[PDB]
Amino acid sequence: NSTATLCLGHHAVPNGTIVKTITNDQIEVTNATELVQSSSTGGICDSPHQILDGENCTLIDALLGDPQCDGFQNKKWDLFVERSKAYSNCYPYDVPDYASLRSLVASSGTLEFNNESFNWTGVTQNGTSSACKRRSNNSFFSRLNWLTHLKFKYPALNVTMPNNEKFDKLYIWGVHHPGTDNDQISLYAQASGRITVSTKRSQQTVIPNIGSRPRVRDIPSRISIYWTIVKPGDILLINSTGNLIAPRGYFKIRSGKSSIMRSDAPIGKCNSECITPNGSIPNDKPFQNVNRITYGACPRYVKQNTLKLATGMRNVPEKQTAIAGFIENGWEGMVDGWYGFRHQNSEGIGQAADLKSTQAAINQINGKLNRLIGKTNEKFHQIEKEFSEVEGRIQDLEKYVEDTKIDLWSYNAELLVALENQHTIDLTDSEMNKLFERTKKQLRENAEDMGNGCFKIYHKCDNACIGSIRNGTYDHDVYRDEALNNRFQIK
Amino acid sequence: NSTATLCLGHHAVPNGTIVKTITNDQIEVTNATELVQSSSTGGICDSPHQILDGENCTLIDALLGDPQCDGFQNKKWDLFVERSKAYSNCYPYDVPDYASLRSLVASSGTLEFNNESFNWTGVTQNGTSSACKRRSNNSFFSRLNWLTHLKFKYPALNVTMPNNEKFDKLYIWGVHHPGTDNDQISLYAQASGRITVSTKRSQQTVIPNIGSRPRVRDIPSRISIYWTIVKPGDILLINSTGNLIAPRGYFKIRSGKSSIMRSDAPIGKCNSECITPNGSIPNDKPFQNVNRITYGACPRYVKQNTLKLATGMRNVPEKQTAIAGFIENGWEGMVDGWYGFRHQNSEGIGQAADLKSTQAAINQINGKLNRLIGKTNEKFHQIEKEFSEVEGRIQDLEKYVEDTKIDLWSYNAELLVALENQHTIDLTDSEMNKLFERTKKQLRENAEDMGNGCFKIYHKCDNACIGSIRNGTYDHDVYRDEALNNRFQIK
Amino acid sequence: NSTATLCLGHHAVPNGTIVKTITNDQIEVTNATELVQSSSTGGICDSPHQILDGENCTLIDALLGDPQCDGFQNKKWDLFVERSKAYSNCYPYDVPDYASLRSLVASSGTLEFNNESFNWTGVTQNGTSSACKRRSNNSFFSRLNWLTHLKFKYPALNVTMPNNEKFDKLYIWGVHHPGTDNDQISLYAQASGRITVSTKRSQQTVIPNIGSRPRVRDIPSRISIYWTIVKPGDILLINSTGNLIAPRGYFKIRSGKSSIMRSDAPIGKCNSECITPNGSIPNDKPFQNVNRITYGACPRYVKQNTLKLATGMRNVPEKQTAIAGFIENGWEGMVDGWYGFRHQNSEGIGQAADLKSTQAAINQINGKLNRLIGKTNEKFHQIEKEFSEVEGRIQDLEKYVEDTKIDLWSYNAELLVALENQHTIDLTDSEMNKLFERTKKQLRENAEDMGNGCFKIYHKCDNACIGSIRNGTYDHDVYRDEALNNRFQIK
Ligand SMILES: *[C@@H]1O[C@H](CO)[C@@H](O[C@@H]2O[C@H](CO)[C@@H](O[C@H]3O[C@H](CO)[C@@H](O)[C@H](O)[C@@H]3O)[C@H](O)[C@H]2NC(C)=O)[C@H](O)[C@H]1NC(C)=O
Ligand SMILES: *[C@@H]1O[C@H](CO)[C@@H](O[C@@H]2O[C@H](CO)[C@@H](O[C@H]3O[C@H](CO)[C@@H](O)[C@H](O)[C@@H]3O)[C@H](O)[C@H]2NC(C)=O)[C@H](O)[C@H]1NC(C)=O
Ligand SMILES: *[C@@H]1O[C@H](CO)[C@@H](O[C@@H]2O[C@H](CO)[C@@H](O[C@H]3O[C@H](CO)[C@@H](O)[C@H](O)[C@@H]3O)[C@H](O)[C@H]2NC(C)=O)[C@H](O)[C@H]1NC(C)=O
Ligand SMILES: *[C@@H]1O[C@H](CO)[C@@H](O[C@@H]2O[C@H](CO)[C@@H](O[C@H]3O[C@H](CO)[C@@H](O)[C@H](O)[C@@H]3O)[C@H](O)[C@H]2NC(C)=O)[C@H](O)[C@H]1NC(C)=O
Ligand SMILES: *[C@@H]1O[C@H](CO)[C@@H](O[C@@H]2O[C@H](CO)[C@@H](O[C@H]3O[C@H](CO)[C@@H](O)[C@H](O)[C@@H]3O)[C@H](O)[C@H]2NC(C)=O)[C@H](O)[C@H]1NC(C)=O
Ligand SMILES: *[C@@H]1O[C@H](CO)[C@@H](O[C@@H]2O[C@H](CO)[C@@H](O[C@H]3O[C@H](CO)[C@@H](O)[C@H](O)[C@@H]3O)[C@H](O)[C@H]2NC(C)=O)[C@H](O)[C@H]1NC(C)=O
Ligand SMILES: *[C@@H]1O[C@H](CO)[C@@H](O[C@@H]2O[C@H](CO)[C@@H](O)[C@H](O)[C@H]2NC(C)=O)[C@H](O)[C@H]1NC(C)=O
Ligand SMILES: *[C@@H]1O[C@H](CO)[C@@H](O[C@@H]2O[C@H](CO)[C@@H](O)[C@H](O)[C@H]2NC(C)=O)[C@H](O)[C@H]1NC(C)=O
Ligand SMILES: *[C@@H]1O[C@H](CO)[C@@H](O[C@@H]2O[C@H](CO)[C@@H](O)[C@H](O)[C@H]2NC(C)=O)[C@H](O)[C@H]1NC(C)=O
Ligand SMILES: *[C@@H]1O[C@H](CO)[C@@H](O)[C@H](O)[C@H]1NC(C)=O
Ligand SMILES: *[C@@H]1O[C@H](CO)[C@@H](O)[C@H](O)[C@H]1NC(C)=O
Ligand SMILES: *[C@@H]1O[C@H](CO)[C@@H](O)[C@H](O)[C@H]1NC(C)=O
Ligand SMILES: *[C@@H]1O[C@H](CO)[C@@H](O)[C@H](O)[C@H]1NC(C)=O
Ligand SMILES: *[C@@H]1O[C@H](CO)[C@@H](O)[C@H](O)[C@H]1NC(C)=O
Ligand SMILES: *[C@@H]1O[C@H](CO)[C@@H](O)[C@H](O)[C@H]1NC(C)=O
Ligand SMILES: *[C@@H]1O[C@H](CO)[C@@H](O)[C@H](O)[C@H]1NC(C)=O
Ligand SMILES: *[C@@H]1O[C@H](CO)[C@@H](O)[C@H](O)[C@H]1NC(C)=O
Ligand SMILES: *[C@@H]1O[C@H](CO)[C@@H](O)[C@H](O)[C@H]1NC(C)=O
Ligand SMILES: *[C@H]1O[C@H](CO)[C@@H](O)[C@H](O)[C@H]1NC(C)=O
Ligand SMILES: *[C@H]1O[C@H](CO)[C@@H](O)[C@H](O)[C@H]1NC(C)=O
Ligand SMILES: *[C@H]1O[C@H](CO)[C@@H](O)[C@H](O)[C@H]1NC(C)=O
Repeated sequence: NSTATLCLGHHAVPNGTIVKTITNDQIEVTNATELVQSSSTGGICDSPHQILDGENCTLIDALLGDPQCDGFQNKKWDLFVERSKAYSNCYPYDVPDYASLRSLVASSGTLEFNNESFNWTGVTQNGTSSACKRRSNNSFFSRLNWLTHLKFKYPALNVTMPNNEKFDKLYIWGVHHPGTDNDQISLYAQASGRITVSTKRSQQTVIPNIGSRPRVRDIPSRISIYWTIVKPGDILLINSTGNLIAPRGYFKIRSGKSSIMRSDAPIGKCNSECITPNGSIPNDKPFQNVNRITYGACPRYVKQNTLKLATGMRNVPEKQTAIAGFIENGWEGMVDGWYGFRHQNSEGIGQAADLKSTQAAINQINGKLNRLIGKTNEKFHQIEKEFSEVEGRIQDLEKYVEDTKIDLWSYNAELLVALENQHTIDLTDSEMNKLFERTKKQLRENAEDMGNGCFKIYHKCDNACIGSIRNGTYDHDVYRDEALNNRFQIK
Repeated sequence: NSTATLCLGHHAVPNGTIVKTITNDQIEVTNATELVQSSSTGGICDSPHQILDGENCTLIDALLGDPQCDGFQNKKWDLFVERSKAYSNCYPYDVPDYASLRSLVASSGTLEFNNESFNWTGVTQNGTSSACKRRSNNSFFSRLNWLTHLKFKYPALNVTMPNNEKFDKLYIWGVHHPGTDNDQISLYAQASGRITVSTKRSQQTVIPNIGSRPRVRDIPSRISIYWTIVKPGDILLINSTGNLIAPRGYFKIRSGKSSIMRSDAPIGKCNSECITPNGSIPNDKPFQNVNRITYGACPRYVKQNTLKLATGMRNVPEKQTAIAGFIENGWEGMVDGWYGFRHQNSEGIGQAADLKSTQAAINQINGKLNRLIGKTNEKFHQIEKEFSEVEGRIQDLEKYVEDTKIDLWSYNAELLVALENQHTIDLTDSEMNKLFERTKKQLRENAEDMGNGCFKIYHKCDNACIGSIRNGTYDHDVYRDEALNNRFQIK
Repeated sequence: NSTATLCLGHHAVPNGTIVKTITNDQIEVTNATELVQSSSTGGICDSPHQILDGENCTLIDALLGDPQCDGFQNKKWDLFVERSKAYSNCYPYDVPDYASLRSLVASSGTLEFNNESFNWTGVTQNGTSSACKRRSNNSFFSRLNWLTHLKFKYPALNVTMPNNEKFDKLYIWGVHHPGTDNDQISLYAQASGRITVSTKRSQQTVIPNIGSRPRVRDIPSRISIYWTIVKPGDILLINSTGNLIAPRGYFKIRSGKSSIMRSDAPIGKCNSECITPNGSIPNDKPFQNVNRITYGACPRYVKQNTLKLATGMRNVPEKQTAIAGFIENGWEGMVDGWYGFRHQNSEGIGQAADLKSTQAAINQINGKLNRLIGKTNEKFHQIEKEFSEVEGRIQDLEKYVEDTKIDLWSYNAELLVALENQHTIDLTDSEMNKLFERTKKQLRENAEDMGNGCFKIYHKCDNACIGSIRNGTYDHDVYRDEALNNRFQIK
């Protein structure tokens, strides 16, 4: 009756979600999204990375050429997957610095092997063992050559192999440690002596040590495995009087992005960029709590099992019953916008969404989602993060480096989400305040602020008039005479 | 006279404290609290962690069973404390990879030892030395067995010990390096030869080397110490023709949270969660500058010696002498609240605190104190961070890892406190501004803003009227006629 | 005509720069500065750090005393620079743990050597080789002493050297591995046997191994290099029957801030605190993308090639043509301040800068520049970050530590600049808003807000009157009668 009411407000939802900001440990917002990936399918997807499932073979078994690993010859991988069931089924061996040879072959990503014609004049080649059956016959590691006496002579070997290629050569070789003095004479025709394998830049001398070790697959002897990398222009020289498990050639050694992972997860026909030992995981989220061991474009590992990013404003219940604006009060009935107007005039009570303010909030929230979602970075060969044996110093360092990293990332994640959520609350509160201020400024002296997010408009203000305010075309001068008379009247 | 004044304000204190924010390198606030712990009592509290004071013994001396360490037999610890006065008082020895054996025993946290009956048929057991006195008699390491010839024979040993337990066994053994060829024959009846200690998964061969070393406690000979871990289902095999310092059994090897620390701090009868080499430190603060070496629930080490967290608003002097509000002006006389009202009316000049605004600020400050104070996390065995010898590569890495970590934490601490302090200044400024806005809205057209944080109320406004404003029950309509007449009058 | 207009505004520039904030991926500001150093001069400045250019010598070659390195005797450095052209020109050698000896000498920063008189009674000293020419004559490493038989006898050596100094001694020594059994007898008069070098705290036994290696500078033999540090109160004991390459004395070993760097950059006569392999770089900026390898007071390495810090407000085009204020509108014509006033009155249209607001913004921006610019911290000897050989485990860890560090710093840099830029936008927006509010408060009921950052002043307001508003001396009471009549009139 001679006046109207115009309220500014924002939506509210019946099912809000709790997030953390800098101001509040817990504040309910209209919507949020999870930033920590905590589930895996449980399978390793065979795309888009080239997976090599080791099955019963370790990488080192496949390198040496254990008969059950013959199918692996010359294969390449992005990721070699080693299974806990894996077992050796040839001559018992050890590798001093096993972890390093495993790592360097894993990182190279290839088992490509080129045979070479070493001059083994004066000895017997191709020694075999019942401990290493191939197609039901006594055999040996495919890539190694067990040399033994010929006619009870084993003349001193002094054998050369130049690298005349433009790439490096990786040589794998070994030293046989016989169980008894009888086996030594029976195999090499003389007492044990050192083996020296050298290049222009390196030398390795190894002493065969006769003696029974506990039997493994009925064998009390051992082979110790060594490696030598030979550069272009360098030469491999092998010097021995027995006990030599000779190379048959060299492996290519490449550089690139290959690695190795211990997992029992099945390999599936599917496509996922991020692999963990638990299986492939989606990489849309910036963080994950599935496993510290990862390969590919992966979220970063954090300790938190959930971090919720606000994707809407503060959620505020509608106060119980005269229309009312945003002051301590959301509008559950506003479903076509985030901010808007309610009015009361001669023609009834109405509501309209404000598109500009709503879109400004939505655009900014989508902006931060764009920075955080689907933006993971790739990592490849790293360090080991689980250990089956006690080792002391080096392992203490590996563990401390990883613990240190995870705590720093977990801190960055916690702070980032608290800061972003505070900013979301601030920017959404700000759109509400700006809408209110813009309206106040249009109305000039024709309205008063009622203190509840509403204006009392001191003139008849029909539907078109209200629309003019909402649309930014209200001309205050048209109504000012009427309004000033109504406002400043002695009652 | 026909009008009143109502001012909004906030407290101020005579003794404020300087903090850093994002906006200001130095800003005075009413109160602050220290976040960096920089003092220790100087003693290690014997509760709640199980402390083992090594006194004159290193952990390795206590392991081997140096006579002065007999009291340590079978003890466990959370933290083994090694003293700089510690010294060896038995046969001179070295441990290749001493640091790793020390670390693995420290982390295991137990000296539990189980004797076993090795079959040493054909040799003399229990060799003793004047360099290792026990109760004034020639003796030897309690856990080791010095075998020597019997009737001038030392038959080849080939001795086995199966692990039929469900847990791992740690074996400690040694190789004696005699000073002279005479001692070799006198002890073992024959020239030196290798010792091989093996399992199904490992082998270690060690060569005794005869020769004088510089005398230590009058002994030119040495013992070199080795270790072997034997898994359930595996077997220890010892193969020797002399120079064997044999094990008498095995140590349990456990996993858990135990460690070792070098400190000369006395042990006290007190209770503290965080231990450093300088002594236990309180763990209420999130950061500390006492020592990078810590054990237990400890603040994080940072380089800063002080970081002050604001726990009150900006501290603003009261301007010198008509009442005045918060614009460039604090109220030292307001002692029962942080924010409030001063008024001038017919009945005098009065002050009242506003509880709501005051409590809102206090609650939020207490919130952040709750996140930061008494919330430290536990760490246990880590890496070494001080070194008595020059070593090169591995030590360079250990040092770089720790330096890297400390610089990253020191940065996080600096940023966190600057951000929190900025937020405290913002939230306390905001409570003042909201109080002023709420008041302005109640007053409607009955008052004007004087620009100094005060309103000129254009009607008679007695004590009850002022109280109604403060209490949120002022009805502007009652006074509007009077106020509009006073405001809009030709003077 | 009976009224005036007063607009508040801020400057704008024709050539703004894009930065990133928390709110906007891209926002144009009036000015910015680069925080990532991405160029080097290409030369290493010889000041203020003491540089030692290795030229054709590695540090280890200079240590041993290869003839071409004689000029390096006893020199010290802060930074030893090793060139890729460097080559050895003496007897072929290897150093087991080369990387550690290189590191410990590099970090010590001195080649100071003190000769000592070892008692080599019974052997020939000063062996020479055609592979190691000095001044066209057969020679040998300057710091080593090749002992050979005397009259076809080489009596067992058992030689002592006490450390009676107050500092540690570094001894470098070697073992000769002859190409053939003939050379062994010709040099040492008997078959090879072990060398033992010991102290009270350490022992090292090395076995000479006869055999041809591939010829290097026509030599099939090798020398293997070892080192021993002897403490005050300890004694060096050398025990040998041949193959000993003896020390002539000891190196001082110091602690301090020295290091070593691989670079081919020329050394220049200039002064720069920060050295990288690409050359010295300026250290004004907090970050750099030139090289992860640094020495001295250096910006921190990050992955980003640019991070722009805002040093001015948001840059907003001037809207096209009645004066207008800051609402969606900058003033390109304001060149003597950042914020100001434009007015329209009886005497024309004028502009004046507001010094206070302008200086408040400038001071705060200079504050953050002061924290970020010219504030780098020094680092010295670190870890290696590039590798010429494949090694496996230890190298994997070194690489992972550095990758981890760089990713954490790159994250901190990205967040810091986004936060600072958001704060700059906020503080500059705030100065504009405060200026507007201060003005509004002075005007009281004499003006209305037109919604475009301008006031309509409802009285005649001449140049002095406008000046009084700008200067903060406007007395609203003088004009209130006139203004209220103009505002509240029936039109
Ligand atoms: C609460 O917040 C969420 C993030 O803003 C939001 O999830 C987003 O929803 C959209 C639409 O469903 C998804 O986008 C999809 O839309 C196109 C349409 O053309 C599809 O073709 C695409 O496949 C695309 O996936 C987003 O993926 C999704 N974003 C995230 C991070 O989950 C929810 O909708 C919001 N919930 C409520 C109740 O409002
Ligand atoms: C040193 O001690 C070792 C452990 O006692 C011993 O190894 C054991 O040797 C026996 C006999 O060869 C093996 O027993 C085998 O006996 C028959 C022989 O026909 C076989 O058919 C069976 O397979 C049966 O296993 C043990 O297996 C073996 N024990 C271990 C742990 O390896 C060495 O022989 C001894 N060495 C010397 C040089 O005497
Ligand atoms: C300045 O800021 C400090 C942090 O807000 C504040 O210190 C806090 O003071 C309280 C009360 O003295 C301490 O809490 C104690 O109160 C209960 C009462 O039931 C005692 O029973 C407990 O023992 C408890 O310790 C807090 O410990 C203390 N907090 C911190 C972090 O120090 C100061 O009081 C403030 N100073 C001024 C002048 O206002
Ligand atoms: C190789 O050289 C070593 C150093 O010269 C030498 O060690 C020294 O041996 C002497 C004589 O045994 C010790 O001197 C001791 O002399 C009397 C003997 O009755 C003792 O009562 C005293 O305690 C006195 O110390 C030295 O202590 C000892 N020096 C060191 C540094 O250990 C070796 O004996 C030599 N080795 C051979 C095989 O000849
Ligand atoms: C845009 O932002 C830049 C940072 O605010 C600013 O650069 C700064 O400019 C000053 C003045 O040219 C330089 O300071 C120099 O001034 C004294 C005068 O006594 C000289 O004697 C000194 O040598 C000193 O270098 C600053 O060095 C410089 N700061 C930085 C970080 O670059 C630009 O001027 C600004 N550009 C525009 C167009 O406004
Ligand atoms: C073991 O095999 C080695 C490689 O075949 C061999 O080394 C080679 O020795 C020959 C002959 O001494 C060297 O050839 C040199 O021949 C004349 C001799 O007058 C010299 O003037 C030339 O400089 C020419 O180089 C090879 O250089 C050398 N090859 C390598 C790679 O070092 C060893 O001699 C053999 N060892 C034994 C004990 O027989
Ligand atoms: C390396 O090869 C050389 C031969 O090229 C070996 O030297 C011969 O060894 C035999 C058997 O011990 C001796 O009878 C000959 O007199 C040696 N020949 C020469 C020319 O010296 C040498 O033993 C091999 N080395 C090793 C460690 O196996
Ligand atoms: C390991 O033990 C075996 C015996 O079980 C040793 O072999 C005997 O050694 C003696 C003395 O050298 C010889 O006379 C015998 O002929 C060997 N017996 C057999 C069955 O071969 C062997 O020496 C021990 N090994 C070590 C390194 O000590
Ligand atoms: C270390 O020095 C001692 C002498 O001080 C050497 O022992 C002598 O060695 C010779 C030659 O082998 C023997 O004939 C003598 O009988 C030994 N003398 C004594 C007193 O035992 C010993 O060989 C040297 N050790 C090494 C590894 O070179
Ligand atoms: C692996 O070994 C198991 C156990 O011997 C065997 O049954 C299985 O068939 C093997 N798998 C492959 C792929 O060879
Ligand atoms: C993944 O495997 C690790 C290692 O066994 C386990 O700790 C973790 O709970 C697993 N996570 C999920 C989501 O399966
Ligand atoms: C736009 O403005 C006009 C008045 O100029 C108003 O009547 C109309 O309803 C407005 N349209 C909308 C969609 O708000
Ligand atoms: C430790 O050794 C010192 C020096 O011999 C001795 O006086 C002290 O009593 C010893 N302390 C213990 C606890 O055995
Ligand atoms: C603690 O001990 C360390 C190491 O000696 C020393 O640097 C530091 O000053 C000590 N700190 C305190 C508070 O005693
Ligand atoms: C509460 O409001 C009444 C007026 O309705 C006022 O007079 C009274 O003083 C107020 N009480 C307080 C404690 O401010
Ligand atoms: C380094 O070696 C090269 C190649 O022999 C030589 O020409 C040059 O003069 C040498 N430089 C110095 C400084 O000795
Ligand atoms: C510096 O050298 C490194 C290593 O070769 C190279 O990657 C980088 O591009 C160089 N940077 C500059 C600015 O020259
Ligand atoms: C200062 O204030 C006076 C009026 O009191 C005004 O007329 C004068 O122009 C002002 N000066 C400036 C520099 O603004
Ligand atoms: C092993 O070498 C022999 C030469 O003795 C060669 O002819 C043969 O092809 C090889 N044997 C096998 C089974 O590959
Ligand atoms: C050492 O072993 C003997 C067997 O020779 C045993 O009887 C005795 O208990 C042991 N000696 C000591 C002092 O413990
Ligand atoms: C090497 O030692 C001899 C003693 O045999 C000494 O006189 C001479 O100075 C030394 N020779 C050289 C070339 O320095």
